[PDB]
Amino acid sequence: FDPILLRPVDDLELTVRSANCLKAEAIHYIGDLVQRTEVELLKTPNLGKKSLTEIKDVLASRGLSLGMRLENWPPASIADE
Amino acid sequence: GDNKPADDLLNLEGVDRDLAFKLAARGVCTLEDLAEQGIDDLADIEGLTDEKAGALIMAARNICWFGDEA
Repeated sequence: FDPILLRPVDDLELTVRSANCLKAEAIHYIGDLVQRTEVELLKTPNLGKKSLTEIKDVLASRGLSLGMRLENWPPASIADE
Repeated sequence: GDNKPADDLLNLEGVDRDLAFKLAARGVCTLEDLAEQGIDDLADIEGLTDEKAGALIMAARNICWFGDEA
């Protein structure tokens, strides 16, 4: 289970503003970020031009926003525990 | 500053001259500048609502990103 996804968007080294954008969509775990594609996010005003830049910075790590798709969220790695 | 709305912002669909003036009052002048504003920046004006402000942001951004296509 990618630790960057399990970590709360608030944990992002970026200012809370970065997480506030995605979090505004009721998102607390970066994992949800990979659940939705950036396009679906760019189609919402809640995101600001500056917020997009912060996403690219975190996306540079390729740890989140890799356009992945999860059926629920907890990968086989997390398993029951 | 008069902050007059540019033809692009005034020619934006879903926005009237009154709304274009209020949005331009925030230094915005071209539809592109309007897209730079965020839903929180639009809340500054009561005339605009968080839902209506966001709809204007995507509409303006869509025009720029989809401006290549008629």
